[PDB]
Amino acid sequence: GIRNPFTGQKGNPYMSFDEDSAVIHRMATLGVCVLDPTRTMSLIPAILQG
Amino acid sequence: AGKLGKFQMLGFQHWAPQKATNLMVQLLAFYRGKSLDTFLNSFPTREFEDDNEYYWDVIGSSRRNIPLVEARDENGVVVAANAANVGVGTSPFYLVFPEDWFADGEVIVGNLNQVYPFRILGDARMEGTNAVYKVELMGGNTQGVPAERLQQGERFSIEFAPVEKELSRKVGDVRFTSPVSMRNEWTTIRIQHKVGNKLNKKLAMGIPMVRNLWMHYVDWEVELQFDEYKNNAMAWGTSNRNLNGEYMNFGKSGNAIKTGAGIFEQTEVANTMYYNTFSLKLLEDALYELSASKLAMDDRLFVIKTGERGAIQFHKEVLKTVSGWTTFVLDNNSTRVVEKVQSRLHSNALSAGFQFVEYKAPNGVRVRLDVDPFYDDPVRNKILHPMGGVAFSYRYDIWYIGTMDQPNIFKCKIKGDNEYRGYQWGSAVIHRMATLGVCVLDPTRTMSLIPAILQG
Amino acid sequence: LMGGNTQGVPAERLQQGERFSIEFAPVEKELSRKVGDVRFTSPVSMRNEW
Amino acid sequence: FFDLLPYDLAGNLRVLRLYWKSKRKILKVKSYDPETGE
Amino acid sequence: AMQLWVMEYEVTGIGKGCAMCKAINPQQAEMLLKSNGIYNGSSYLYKVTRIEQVIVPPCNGLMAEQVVTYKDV
Amino acid sequence: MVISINQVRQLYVAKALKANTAALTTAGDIVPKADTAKTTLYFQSMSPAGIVASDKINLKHVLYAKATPSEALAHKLVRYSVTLDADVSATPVAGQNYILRLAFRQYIGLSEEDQYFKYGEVIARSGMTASDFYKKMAISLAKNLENKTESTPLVNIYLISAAAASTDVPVTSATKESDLTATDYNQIIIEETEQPWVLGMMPQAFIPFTPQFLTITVDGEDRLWGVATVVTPTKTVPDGHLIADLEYFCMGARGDIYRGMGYPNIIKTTYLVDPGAVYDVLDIHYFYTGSNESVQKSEKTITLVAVDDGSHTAMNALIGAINTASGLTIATL
Amino acid sequence: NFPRQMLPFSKKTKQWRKDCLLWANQKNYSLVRKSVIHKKINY
Ligand SMILES: [Mg+2]
Repeated sequence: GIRNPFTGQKGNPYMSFDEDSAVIHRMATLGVCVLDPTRTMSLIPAILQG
Repeated sequence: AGKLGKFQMLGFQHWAPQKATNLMVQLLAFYRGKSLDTFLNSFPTREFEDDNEYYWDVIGSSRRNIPLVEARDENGVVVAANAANVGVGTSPFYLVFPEDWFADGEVIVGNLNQVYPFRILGDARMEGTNAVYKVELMGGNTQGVPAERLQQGERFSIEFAPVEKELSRKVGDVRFTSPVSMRNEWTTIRIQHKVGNKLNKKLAMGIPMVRNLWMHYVDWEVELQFDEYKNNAMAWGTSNRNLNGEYMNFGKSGNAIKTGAGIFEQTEVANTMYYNTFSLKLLEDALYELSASKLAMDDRLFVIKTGERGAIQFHKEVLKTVSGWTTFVLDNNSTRVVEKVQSRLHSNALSAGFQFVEYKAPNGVRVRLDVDPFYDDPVRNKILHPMGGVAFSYRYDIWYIGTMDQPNIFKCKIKGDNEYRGYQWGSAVIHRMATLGVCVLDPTRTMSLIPAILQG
Repeated sequence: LMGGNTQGVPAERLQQGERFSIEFAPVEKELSRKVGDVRFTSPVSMRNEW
Repeated sequence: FFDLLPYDLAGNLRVLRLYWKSKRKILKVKSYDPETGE
Repeated sequence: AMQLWVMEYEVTGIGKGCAMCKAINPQQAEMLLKSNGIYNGSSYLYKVTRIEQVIVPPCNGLMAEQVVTYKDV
Repeated sequence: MVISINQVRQLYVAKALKANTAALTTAGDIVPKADTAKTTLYFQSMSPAGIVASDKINLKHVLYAKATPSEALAHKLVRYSVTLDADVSATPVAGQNYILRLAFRQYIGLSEEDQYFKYGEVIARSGMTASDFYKKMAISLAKNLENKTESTPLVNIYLISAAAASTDVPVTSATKESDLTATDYNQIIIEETEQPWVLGMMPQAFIPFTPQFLTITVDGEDRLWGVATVVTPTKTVPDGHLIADLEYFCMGARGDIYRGMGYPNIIKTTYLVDPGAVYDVLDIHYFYTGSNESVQKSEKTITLVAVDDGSHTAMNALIGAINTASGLTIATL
Repeated sequence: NFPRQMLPFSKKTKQWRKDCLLWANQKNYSLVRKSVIHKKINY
């Protein structure tokens, strides 16, 4: 709004909203890959129910 | 004492040939806004680290004397107002104090010092929080002490602790004290305006009362009208808390609007006074009793800060007091009410006129008079006085009582900058924000005579 | 009502004709929202001839 | 998509440099030359 | 903002007075005197004794007169 | 509130009296325990974290055991009756300035060298009688005195109607003179008020005052316009605020002396004194004397407090319990 | 309020110099330049 507590700035020529605040947003796109699951073996206790 | 309306200020909602002058004209038949800046810039500024509340030590004084709760006979019964003398023939009796302040063998004295001195015959038998001493008389008193001088509310001081020359045993003790402290809070100001150099909706047109009846600079107006928000929270601020500390006024986000006091709310907790008529009999006694107990004899210069019509109210009040001085006959050789001016019209030509600005009371109490022009405000002050004016110029103030070696009154500010600004486009809103405060250290060092028509 | 007032403003202080003047606009120390406004004036023209 | 000076951007730091003219008190002194009267 | 009204009144214990207002009705002509006159902080002192409209077509006439006397004080 | 000690003083809150040491089950119970030979008296009390005992009072080494009721500690607030001086003038003389100076002596200080003066002002009229002047003097006094925006309230202003003569009418800064309609007022009662109080930090004290008058001219003589006598008091401050400060002191001889100093890292003693109840106090002062050469007295004391309701039932039960256990002769109040 | 520049050399302390940089963080005023929004559209 009128100040950013995160980036330490007092003064906003392009204000977002009228409230004295600041909201930090983060986003990411991520993944994994196992090419051959026959090159990898598991052995699990069956009380974990899979 | 009568007016005549020379203007009328009406809003716009109830409403090229060549020009003579380009710059606008301000008539004398038009009131003007009055900045409190040079009243507020007369005080210094004490800079603070942050927005937290702050405290400071208040170091007081020591010389006590203790009130009496009651007095008792040797058989246990209390004394009355219609009783006879107590302790005849140096017979012992009892004496009840709310604290254990004296010791054994000490001499304590009543309201009549050194006539009826009371010697304490042992340690205080405690009763709840009270202290009961067994006392007898230390002055060769055969008649005793009367019951009038042994009632509730009688003050008792310590004198000494006399012993015998041979085989004396221990008497007396020493006493200790401790100081206190006080606090103060802050206040947060905001403004907005939806807009760029051109006007907006809130318009007031000024119509003069005569016989034959540009483009607006926004960023100078939103800087000035927010400065006047900052001046009014300095001077006309009010505290909205209980004696428990919970705020009473909640804002739009649910958080409580935290607002601290102003100058005229802090300074009017001590030595304030509402008078129905102004007279020097009141002012010279209100100024003496403060200076009889709190000031020396050379340090008694009281400078009245007031308005303009109160200065002629002080002028005509001194003149009535000098009118009652039948012993001294005032001549023009000394006072010079009538002076001689050189004029084209005459060889021996004169001038006439005078004004009292000073009054010097007994024992060195001197009174000055300077006029602060923001007391004559037509906007802020609307109750009118029948002698002409706004009835707030008829208010007297004494700032800076004595010498303190430190500013008693100052304006608070946060280190760095407590000002914020913002512009919100889409609606083109301009935002401003500021936090501030004012601290009066000793409000017993400011005296005020306010009119009684501005109370309640 | 604002200034710690707990017994209420009297009925004699709210009659017809009582003038009202702007002092200031307070908000909180935390998550404030917009208040206040700014006022203006327009001029009127006088007139003369030859 | 979307349907401010941070301290960091892509690993870089934020360097803000302020240059200002402050007011220094100095003395102007009138002295006499010992050799000639100047 | 309809008509003009000349009033004669009496500030209680202090003196006499003359006034003139612009109001729609004499209930509002007494309103502007008690709220904008010089006795604004002591508005119970006003005792209005006669309100009469300024009608024009005479174009020359007295409307108000009130002399305080050395025997009334 | 800090007090002085001959030597150490312990206070035990007797909320309920049981008969044996096993029935101590709720916070505040007490049992005066002794022997069958009456040679040692001690008080087992249920502190809020377990059973505690007091010191062991050898009954041969007692000095006094007295009990003080609640009205004997309750402070009476002093009043001042302001009248017109009868020898000067029984009526207000016209055109004079009547100023009453209230002289406070212990304002914002512990000493009589911190003074404070509040004034009231009435100018008189030609047909102003004595009853109308007392009405006008009280409005102008309370407008200065009991503003809402002061530091602390100082004194209360009351008028007395001659028809009533025992019921006072209150006047404040909010009271207009249309409310006071009685035509026979005879005095102006100025009564001191109960100062603020927080336990431990701000003890209970009062600001005394005497009213003084400025001189007026009635027949060309500068005469004081009134007289002010002190009547017998009618209002009394209850005993609750003295004992909650007394327990806050005396729970640091048993408990902790750092009563909250380094604020999160502290010990909090639970206090069982309610400041909205009046109390009676029992003081047992006694000593200890050693074996052969340690014959010095160590004069300590044990304080007992109990809430009373009119006739003191809980304190006189406590005195009756000690008198049969210890065998003393404590007087029954 | 940019802090006071009318000071002795000794009263221009380390906190006083730090207060100057903190005013630069709260942020241009020039009347012979265009806006940053204008020059970035040109670029
Ligand atoms: Mg003051």
